[PDB]
Amino acid sequence: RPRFLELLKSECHFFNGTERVRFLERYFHNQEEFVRFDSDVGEYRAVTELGRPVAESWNSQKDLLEQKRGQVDNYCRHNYGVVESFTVQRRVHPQVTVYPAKHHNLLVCSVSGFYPGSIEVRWFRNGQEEKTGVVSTGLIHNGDWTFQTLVMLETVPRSGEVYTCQVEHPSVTSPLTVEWRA
Amino acid sequence: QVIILNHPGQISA
Amino acid sequence: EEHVIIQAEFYLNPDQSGEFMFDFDGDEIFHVDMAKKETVWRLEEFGRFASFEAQGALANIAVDKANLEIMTKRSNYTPITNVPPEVTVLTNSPVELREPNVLICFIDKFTPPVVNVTWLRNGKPVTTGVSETVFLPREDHLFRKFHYLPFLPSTEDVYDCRVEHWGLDEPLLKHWEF
Ligand SMILES: *[C@@H]1O[C@H](CO)[C@@H](O)[C@H](O)[C@H]1NC(C)=O
Ligand SMILES: *[C@@H]1O[C@H](CO)[C@@H](O)[C@H](O)[C@H]1NC(C)=O
Repeated sequence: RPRFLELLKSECHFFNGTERVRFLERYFHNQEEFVRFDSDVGEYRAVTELGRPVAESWNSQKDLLEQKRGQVDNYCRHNYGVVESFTVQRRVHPQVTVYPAKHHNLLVCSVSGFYPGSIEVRWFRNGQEEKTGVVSTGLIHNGDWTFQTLVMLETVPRSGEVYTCQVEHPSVTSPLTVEWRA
Repeated sequence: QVIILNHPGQISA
Repeated sequence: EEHVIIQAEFYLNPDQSGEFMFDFDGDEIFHVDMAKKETVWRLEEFGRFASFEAQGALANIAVDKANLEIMTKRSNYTPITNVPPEVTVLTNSPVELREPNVLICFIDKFTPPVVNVTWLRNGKPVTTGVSETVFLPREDHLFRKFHYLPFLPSTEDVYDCRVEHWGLDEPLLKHWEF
């Protein structure tokens, strides 16, 4: 049978903690946003013609608008204060390991289980950074408040040389490194 | 402590 | 911008099913089990840090349902267009023989929010120890969903994440093996 979907997204955007907050209440019907309330404006605005009658009707209700105009404080800032300690301030250091991958084996640096997602992984060869000989999976979200990424060194390992994977992340004050002695 | 929810506007029929 | 908290909720007809969840920078804080009318925290510890009264979510869904019936009529009963998902199977960490790990089946970029997901190990449906997330939001308004299967690596096992969605003509199977 045909499907009909109604979606509502109430978004709270935070800039520098709760210094600047923007509240957006967005309505979607079958993937099409038709009307929204933006705290920067203070009233509902039709996104498509389908939302014109809705915005017009709701905007004539001062009581409703007054409630929505108070959400940046009563909803956004309130909730931020309630969850910030275990979300905004959540920090889980990454587990770093290096393993060879298949007559030569390229070195792969696995960086997993970390949070937040911002991270920088670099490869070094005997102290010199291999700035352009690296390929990665990019950032992978595990859907459980952790991320991971694989960073492979394209340079063929030479016996005698030392390769080091360096990881910088908000959870550590100095780079985490794993050395591989070829 | 208490997470507060935002309520949908009721579209007129 | 630095952080975003999104309260995402939906109602779907004719399935008569709805969901309600909070998202922080892409991760779920909690959702409400509509059937049990209870608050489900994504990570257990969250429940000792905050509280959410599930009933509020139920009342919201009732309103979304009412809005849906109205908007469906105003849009000439035009049905939603199916967008098939892309599926990726990966492990949460590098695989090692006698060290437990977790297989992740990531279902992405689809709508409507309805899917059948099955884990198969050597052709056997696995329903032990598995877990999954509710339908998560995307900035493009499509959905994301994760399924998990803790396992013990073995050169003798093969795995498949079988996904069904109305946007697909046949089941989509993503294979994985040590
Ligand atoms: C916002 O950030 C600026 C610069 O980082 C800082 O000076 C200001 O105190 C912050 N506002 C507050 C108090 O949240
Ligand atoms: C899930 O499986 C049931 C049983 O065959 C089927 O009726 C339903 O359409 C399936 N859902 C999807 C989206 O494929």
